[PDB]
Amino acid sequence: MAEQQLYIHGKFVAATSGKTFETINPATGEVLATVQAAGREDVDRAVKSAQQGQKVWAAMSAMARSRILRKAVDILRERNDELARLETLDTGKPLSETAAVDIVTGADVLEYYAGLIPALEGSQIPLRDSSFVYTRREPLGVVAGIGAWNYPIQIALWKSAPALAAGNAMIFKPSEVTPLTALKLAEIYREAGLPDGVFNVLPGIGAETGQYLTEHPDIAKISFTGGVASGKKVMANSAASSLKEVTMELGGKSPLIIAEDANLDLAADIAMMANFYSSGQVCTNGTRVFVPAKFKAEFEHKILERVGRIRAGDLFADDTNFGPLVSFPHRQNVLRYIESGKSEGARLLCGGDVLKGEGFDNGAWVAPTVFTDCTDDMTIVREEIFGPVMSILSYDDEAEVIRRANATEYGLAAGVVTPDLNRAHRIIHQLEAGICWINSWGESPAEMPVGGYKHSGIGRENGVMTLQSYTQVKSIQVEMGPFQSIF
Amino acid sequence: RMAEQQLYIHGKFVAATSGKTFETINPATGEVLATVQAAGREDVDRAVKSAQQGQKVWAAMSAMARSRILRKAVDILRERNDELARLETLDTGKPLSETAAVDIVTGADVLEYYAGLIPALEGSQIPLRDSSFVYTRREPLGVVAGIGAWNYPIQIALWKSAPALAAGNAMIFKPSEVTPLTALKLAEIYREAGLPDGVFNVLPGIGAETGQYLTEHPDIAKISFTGGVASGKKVMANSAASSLKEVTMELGGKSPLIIAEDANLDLAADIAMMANFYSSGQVCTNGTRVFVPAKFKAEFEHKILERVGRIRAGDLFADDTNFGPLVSFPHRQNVLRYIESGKSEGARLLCGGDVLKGEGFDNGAWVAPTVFTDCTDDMTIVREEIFGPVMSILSYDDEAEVIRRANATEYGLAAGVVTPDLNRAHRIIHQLEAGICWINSWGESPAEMPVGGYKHSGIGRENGVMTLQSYTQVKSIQVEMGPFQSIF
Amino acid sequence: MAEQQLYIHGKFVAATSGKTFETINPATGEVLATVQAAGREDVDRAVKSAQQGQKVWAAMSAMARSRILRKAVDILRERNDELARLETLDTGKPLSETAAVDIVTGADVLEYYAGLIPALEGSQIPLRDSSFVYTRREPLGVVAGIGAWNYPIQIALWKSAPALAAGNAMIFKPSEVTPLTALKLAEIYREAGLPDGVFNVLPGIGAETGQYLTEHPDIAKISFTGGVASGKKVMANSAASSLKEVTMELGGKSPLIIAEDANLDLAADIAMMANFYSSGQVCTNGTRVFVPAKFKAEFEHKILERVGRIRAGDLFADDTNFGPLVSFPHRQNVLRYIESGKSEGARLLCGGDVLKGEGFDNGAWVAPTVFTDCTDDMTIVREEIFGPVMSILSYDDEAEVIRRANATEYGLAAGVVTPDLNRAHRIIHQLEAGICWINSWGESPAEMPVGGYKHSGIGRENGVMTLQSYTQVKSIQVEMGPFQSIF
Amino acid sequence: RMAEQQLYIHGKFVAATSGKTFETINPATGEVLATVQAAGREDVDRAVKSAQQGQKVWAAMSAMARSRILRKAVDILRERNDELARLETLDTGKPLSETAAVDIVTGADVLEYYAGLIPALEGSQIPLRDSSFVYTRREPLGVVAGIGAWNYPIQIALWKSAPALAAGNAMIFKPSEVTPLTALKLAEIYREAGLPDGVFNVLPGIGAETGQYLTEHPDIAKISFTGGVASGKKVMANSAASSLKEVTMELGGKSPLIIAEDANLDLAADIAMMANFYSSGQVCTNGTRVFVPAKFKAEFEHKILERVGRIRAGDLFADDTNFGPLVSFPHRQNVLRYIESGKSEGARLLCGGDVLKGEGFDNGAWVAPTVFTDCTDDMTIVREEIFGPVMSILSYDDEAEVIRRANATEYGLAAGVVTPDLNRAHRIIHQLEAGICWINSWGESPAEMPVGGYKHSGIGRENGVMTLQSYTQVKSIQVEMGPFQSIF
Ligand SMILES: Nc1ccn([C@@H]2O[C@H](COP(=O)(O)O)[C@@H](O)[C@H]2O)c(=O)n1
Ligand SMILES: Nc1ccn([C@@H]2O[C@H](COP(=O)(O)O)[C@@H](O)[C@H]2O)c(=O)n1
Ligand SMILES: Nc1ccn([C@@H]2O[C@H](COP(=O)(O)O)[C@@H](O)[C@H]2O)c(=O)n1
Ligand SMILES: Nc1ccn([C@@H]2O[C@H](COP(=O)(O)O)[C@@H](O)[C@H]2O)c(=O)n1
Repeated sequence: MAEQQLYIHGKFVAATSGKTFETINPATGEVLATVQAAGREDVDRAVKSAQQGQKVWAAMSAMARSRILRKAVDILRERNDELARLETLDTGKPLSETAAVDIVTGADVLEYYAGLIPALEGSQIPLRDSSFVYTRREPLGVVAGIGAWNYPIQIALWKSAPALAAGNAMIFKPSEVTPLTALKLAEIYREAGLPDGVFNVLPGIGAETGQYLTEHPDIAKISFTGGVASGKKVMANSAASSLKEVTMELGGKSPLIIAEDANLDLAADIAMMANFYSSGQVCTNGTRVFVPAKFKAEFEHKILERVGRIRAGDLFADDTNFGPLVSFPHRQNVLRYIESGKSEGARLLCGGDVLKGEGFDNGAWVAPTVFTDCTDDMTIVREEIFGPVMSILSYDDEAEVIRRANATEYGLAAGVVTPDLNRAHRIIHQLEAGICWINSWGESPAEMPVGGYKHSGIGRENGVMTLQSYTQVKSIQVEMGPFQSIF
Repeated sequence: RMAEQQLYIHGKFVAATSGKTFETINPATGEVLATVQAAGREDVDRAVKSAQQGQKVWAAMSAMARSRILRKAVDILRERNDELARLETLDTGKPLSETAAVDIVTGADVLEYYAGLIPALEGSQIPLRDSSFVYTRREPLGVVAGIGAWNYPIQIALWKSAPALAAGNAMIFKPSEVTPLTALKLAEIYREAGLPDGVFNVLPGIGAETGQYLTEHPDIAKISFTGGVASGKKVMANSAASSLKEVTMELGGKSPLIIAEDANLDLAADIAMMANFYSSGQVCTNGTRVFVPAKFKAEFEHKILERVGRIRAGDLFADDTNFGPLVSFPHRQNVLRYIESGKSEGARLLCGGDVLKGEGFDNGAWVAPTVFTDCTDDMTIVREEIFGPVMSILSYDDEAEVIRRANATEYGLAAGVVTPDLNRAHRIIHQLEAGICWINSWGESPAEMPVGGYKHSGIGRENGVMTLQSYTQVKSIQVEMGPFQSIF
Repeated sequence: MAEQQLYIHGKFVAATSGKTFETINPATGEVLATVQAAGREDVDRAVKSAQQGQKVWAAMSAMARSRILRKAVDILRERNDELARLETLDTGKPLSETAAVDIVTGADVLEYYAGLIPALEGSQIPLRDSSFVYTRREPLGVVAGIGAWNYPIQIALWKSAPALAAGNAMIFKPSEVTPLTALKLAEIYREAGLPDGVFNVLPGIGAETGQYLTEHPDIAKISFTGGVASGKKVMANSAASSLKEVTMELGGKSPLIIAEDANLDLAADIAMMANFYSSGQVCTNGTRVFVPAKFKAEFEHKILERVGRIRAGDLFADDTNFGPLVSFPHRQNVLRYIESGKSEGARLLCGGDVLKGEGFDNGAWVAPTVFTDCTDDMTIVREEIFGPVMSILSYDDEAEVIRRANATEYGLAAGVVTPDLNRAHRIIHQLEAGICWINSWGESPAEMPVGGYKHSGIGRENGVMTLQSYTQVKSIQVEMGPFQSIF
Repeated sequence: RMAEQQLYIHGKFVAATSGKTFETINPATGEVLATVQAAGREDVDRAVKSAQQGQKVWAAMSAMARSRILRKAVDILRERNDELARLETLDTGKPLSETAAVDIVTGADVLEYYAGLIPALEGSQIPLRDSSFVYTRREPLGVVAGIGAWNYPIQIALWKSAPALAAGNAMIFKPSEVTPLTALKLAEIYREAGLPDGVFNVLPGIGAETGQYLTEHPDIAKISFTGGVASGKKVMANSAASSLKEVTMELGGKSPLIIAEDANLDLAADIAMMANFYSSGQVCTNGTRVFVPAKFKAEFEHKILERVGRIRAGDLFADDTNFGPLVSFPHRQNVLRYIESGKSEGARLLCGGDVLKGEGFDNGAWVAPTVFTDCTDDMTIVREEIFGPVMSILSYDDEAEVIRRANATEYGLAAGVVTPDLNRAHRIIHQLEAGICWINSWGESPAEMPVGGYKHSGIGRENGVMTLQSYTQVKSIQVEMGPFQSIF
């Protein structure tokens, strides 16, 4: 691939920063492409382009906007397999995942918001015969989205779909680890008829390009997906610069509670899907699995059985369902967590090492890893690993497990396995998390708002509420009576 | 003098463990109203633990049980309106003619409004397929903190605490160090109304310490702040860096008042007066850039002079007084520096511009009502919020021009237009970059109407149904009744 | 008491019909009172009064209306016991019910709507830069409620609360069987500050006073509670006369489904409360109880045990929990249904006869009655009895009981008893009823919309939606661009 | 000539078993366009069992699957716009200049609108206490019936079927016996888009038989009817008497157009023209009572006559034709009876009042554009809907008077005001008793905007989000997780 350029105002354009970076294929170590990095002057160009495109976009009818987003949806469906293969090359996720999930659910959200544009309404409030109020849900203007590397094009769609549907232009910065699919999406939008400037894509690094966006005085909102620490830095700079509105989708340490009446085959299946999809690189993963003491030994055997069925290998093979981690530096961090678990006395049930042999020595592979006999003070239990590392924790009673599930600064997701009507709702209602699954894990419908409690996030994505949160309310009073001054 | 004022934690007054105190002054006389204890770091932690325990009791009650308790507080506030207004006048220097008609009346209106909406707070249900559906809960945030400003102390305490409590939260409120007294009275009223202990705690103190300890505390889920634009940026930064708190910010503005070429100039002048000189100019939404057509500027200036001459400064408890001192001598000094900036930058002084002198004024920080004209967009008095009684009059030629100039600011709080024309009123208002827009009026802020700033003037909103919802957090719950399939 | 008069424009006034009727105390057979009947001229006077009052009422602020309704609530709480005693004399329901339910839940709904008045808002819809639409939710004007006799004051509150909260005036006609508490409510409203004419009460008979209301050209909506047959007459006349909006809360034959995993003590408690409260005179009663064949014998035993604890007697006694039927003519109809059950081959498990002895010979008593071995073709199974008659039906599988529960023209309520998460939601989602209870029966929160599918009703009561349904939408387009004529 | 037209049941054309047929006439020539089979009792029974089967398949699909199928129907309607418009012109007599720009365009706009809203159709969740909560489902009604009118045949079929299908129902549509042809084309288009067989069935026939059989059928859950005020009352009665069906009714009106004393009279004249002579006056919302201030009446009359003189009747397929014949010869007879009453009751005829004559008109149901003035509130032409091209001009003196006279009617469908004044426009409109109100325009009916009548002009609404919800029924579900308490 040739020097990948910036995408500004409906065309690829060379960056004026003079800086570049490389994205690596995590399966081979090869350079996928050299990518231009947006400089401070490039960000300002992108903002002025976005201001001009947004005015055209907002002036269109609601249904005209809806039709253009729907054309982008149709193109995404057509190009699913091509885009999935590129995503696999950039992220290391198996094609069996990227071709079935990444673009499908990204497009599902764009399709959803495309249809809701005409339903975006203000309100009207009578005060008295001589005065009333009405409100408008106006675009914020130019907004910025900052993506993460685990679901690059899905995240770009989940941020840009409500932003565009609400009448804004978005400047999107993909993660430096995985910048390629965002640039393809930018071409797809314009091909669908999106006006020039409404979706600009600026590859770059967080310390420079990301910061230039968070500081710009004419960007009205920042939406960020990433780690808890990076989020705090982003939200601070966005505030100190121009008091921007903020959305944050950060990591978690989500609990999966297995009830005493749970079927352990189902619970083990849910625990598997909550830990080893995308090689464990999912913010919502149920990485603390609480199991009753009386069932723990049997559950551990059922986990070992299923871990043995995991099929690592060629990411383009049909039967491969486990990939390398997104990068070699990230594998290093995941390995440090694994060593921490060993040094603190957690019992390694399986995995714990890199994969070796033909087809693995050149990739950032980590074996599916399960620790058991875990306790609430362990580093692997307290901190998000963002790798394929399950922690199993024994518990005795329902009140106890609720307290321990909630005793964390994280708040993203949670789940319970139980056939009992009262227990399922009763437990779920007490858990301090924004995304809660009963007898399942991971499904995130376009209709369902998702985001974190406590340190796991600010605001929400998806659902009707996220379309409204990309508008700002203007209240208008019409006074038809005589105005009275006290002077 | 009043008795020494303590912290209010868990349904009773309690001594601070900081060992620190400050004084609140009567802005009209300079006398010490009271010595006030300042909450330390340990006091904030005690307040948070009290709030956590109270919130659980409050949230477990029925919706209508909560509604009835807030309504009892409303009834008390109506009965004690005049007494609370007199205290507010002593602490702020605002005339009783204002405080007895606006401050508690509109604060209680918002509490009364939210009290009735508690039972209407609902989540959603979304079918996915025959075998699965989603439902959502609007759950309390938990413990939230409000940080008040000094210009409308008890109104702000009510506008923040009413939706927070109605949504099932406990709130720790920190009043401005300038004006702590009515917030402590409000805490007693809530308890008398039946609010569980800990649900509304009040921590007087100074911003550098008590305010910071609240924004840093790991177990406070949301900060709501009212104040200046600069102070706002600092609060929002500390709230994010510490524990990623949800935030609401109601900051200042430089709001434009646009007088159309077809406006009646008596109405326009009355609106401009009320948009600049209420509460002695100490109002975030004031219309401090008055745009008038060139052809009408001379006549408009004359009508402003007539009305400014009628402003009545004097005894703040007298019925005919409608203008008070500024809240402090340091704040007046800043307003005086802006006025001197207007003179040196070439704006024409139409009236006022000086401190008030003589018996009854020497002990207060009074500034005469001030009007500048012949102003231009580059002047400091036109670009920056003064927060004093200083009107800037700007001439303009055409509608496209005035919309551009009205919007060419980092502020975004309020705006208004004066015109009898249907098309012009809606057409102009729709293009203005502000959250609060008034047509042929100024200042009215109904409990139903969400209010807040665009751009640097704010984050989020207050009042209206949406502010009840914004004090909850959404939990989405998927019920999967079909057999779960694992790909491993 | 005296000769009960009409209530028009804030005062008691003599009827101009020249006609009266009597309401009987169902416990003694004695005449409680003679009540004047509103004629066609009385209805026209009530309507003109309502038009005048509604204009005053709607011109008030929203919070002014809220406070007045709240004062009525405070009065109702204070006079709960007094009002309940009057209700017991008129209806025959035990004081243990009327003092705990009738006024309490009537007032709860009024209290609920009082608080929602300020939240009643229209909408605003941008079309293009030069045109927008806004809507107003305007009062209907004058509406009429026609109450039933089983819950006289509760029904008066449930109809009048949303109607008044929406800015309307209501003319209320109580059932001729039970007119007394409705007149008390009219006094309470005026004492609370309700403008004269906003709530007028016209006692009379359905054949005359009710028909005059449904025919009046200046009444905008009729809300009716009663039997299915009477409802069809009312809704037709409302259509033929002036095309009125209509709400109908009619009877049902609601199924109670006991699952194979149900606790039979719980199922029996639910079945008892679903059949014998208010002596079986409740539209929502679960009068078809479906029980699995394998448990039928045990369930019947548990029902008989609980039936033996039912305490009929002095309606003002604390421990009395069962009363006479509302009238002797109604008892005659209930007895005919019981004899049909006997003759069609249903097995009589208990009851089936009037009660005899000192204190019962003078009242319209029917013993708690249970039939079992019932089949879907029996008259007692297909038709609403509106008396204390439980029908127990055996079933074998889940698909069958859903088909049989739904195989009816009625659609009011339904319920299931089961501890299983999937079974509770799965079954309830398939039942064709508007009011569904899981592991409970009867609770009707002010927040919860209630009403019938199929022949059991039109529209809903309670919930936010019922406040909205007492307004009518006006859409207003503001065209700020130049209008183009093609002529 | 066209082939004999059959019923459309379960995804295919099928012969009626009634043994009866009727003819639809081309109103421009008097010729038979087609012979059309009429559905009997048994045909209606068969259509219902088909609809019951199809609805189950349709409702079981996901929301977005339903959305995509309706969007494909939209795409076909856009592609086939001109062909469908030409057929509508043949059946109705409306000029192609109208049908190709409005009828299918706005019909498809509403289908497109509801297609996108399907995934947003949500129930509610209500917490009661920690141990119990309520949630609601918005379930399909099942099989619903739509009964169309003849003035906008395919638009009405789309406005009724779009929310009904989008909400998960099947609809059986009966077109007017006057204009059955475009509804049958719509049924084929729906199937081509993937609509499951049975979800949209079409039963041509006459009101006394096919219409009544539908309103009486026990397994139809809701009836939506558009037509005349009298026919509506009969439909609503039979629907109640049979099985207590939910009802929607869009009936006629006598809508007032109020010209204010400050109105520009050219704008007022253009609005009045569009409010009276579009579709040859056959529009339920037409502004047939034009209220003009006395001081402007003579001049207003002159501007109306000038614009009436520009009306171009002729070949309905010509670009410049903008006026057509009435839909049928019996309908012209009724319009002529109303015109004669206006003359006999003393109203002044300004123009028109007779049929059009000559080559190209003698065989069509033509009535000249007609304007009466000096009208009074007691005249038959002022009190009753004519549904032809007859404008009544009424003088007035003051605003209170015209509001009272505008409202002094049993009709309530639409209304409008012409004024440049902000206060006058909103003030007057807020007092008018009509569901559809236009300020400085007439006739536009956005898919987003609920429309329907006050008083005798209707029950319920069409279009907007509320109409999607009104084609569902609410089920409230209480989950009790606490121990149930029996008093027995
Ligand atoms: N929830 C998470 C956790 C980590 N990450 C990514 O992994 C990197 C390494 O993780 P930490 O910086 O959290 O140690 C982050 O900088 C970020 O790029 C993420 O994108 N989302
Ligand atoms: N919008 C504003 C602006 C200023 N202020 C007050 O004024 C101070 C700023 O100093 P001056 O207003 O004296 O220039 C703030 O720290 C705050 O106490 C406020 O409370 N709200
Ligand atoms: N659901 C029901 C059923 C009957 N009823 C009353 O009972 C009458 C008919 O029932 P009976 O034939 O049992 O007397 C109705 O006209 C009405 O007065 C009622 O008010 N609600
Ligand atoms: N609003 C209206 C008024 C009349 N009509 C049609 O006109 C008929 C009434 O006869 P005339 O209109 O020919 O007088 C109705 O039965 C109906 O076919 C309509 O479809 N909509």
